[PDB]
Amino acid sequence: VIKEFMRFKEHMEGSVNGHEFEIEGEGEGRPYEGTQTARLKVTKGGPLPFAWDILSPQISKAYVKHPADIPDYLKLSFPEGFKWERVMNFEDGGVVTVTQDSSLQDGEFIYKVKVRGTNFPSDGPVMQKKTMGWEASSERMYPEDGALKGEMKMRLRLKDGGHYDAEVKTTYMAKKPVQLPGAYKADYKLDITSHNEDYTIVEQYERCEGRHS
Ligand SMILES: [Cl-]
Repeated sequence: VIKEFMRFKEHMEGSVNGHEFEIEGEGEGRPYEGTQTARLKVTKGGPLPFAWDILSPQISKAYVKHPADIPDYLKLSFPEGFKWERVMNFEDGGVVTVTQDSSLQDGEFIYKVKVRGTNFPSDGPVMQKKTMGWEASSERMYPEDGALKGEMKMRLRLKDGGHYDAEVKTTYMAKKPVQLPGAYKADYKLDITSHNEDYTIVEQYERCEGRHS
């Protein structure tokens, strides 16, 4: 059911520091090569009053290149699919938590996402929009408690020139008990490839590849 080319559709709804929004997206990629692009639009509550960059990693692990000998748990979860839940703790006390459902219908991946951001300082780089995308990330993947966990430190580049840091923990759970992998790493790079002024229209590109640790 996972072809060498696959599209996806995404609906995200959320709030950050009280500001409500919805985003719709359509994307496409090559799941066995670890590569994907997407076009996204803010459909309600745009222009966003905070950094797009805190949303970009919430907006697709079906598209991770896996060697032969690492069970690709997330592809094997389809057509039913998988749920994930995440928390990002940012250095200045900001917090993002995400709940997500992924499935496959009519030959395309369907993503349904709920995002809540809170406690970001008003004078911070997130509410002031002073960020400049993510550095490459390596996610520590390991089985625990019948689910696949991931942990990562992410570094958001700052326009003034430093970095702004977040510690991340996610639980990924297939809807049927398909084969969990052993411990490994997933190397990411995510790039914003286009945005309009106010970031109500945004394109992204991501590559991700798994490897033994
Ligand atoms: Cl169908």
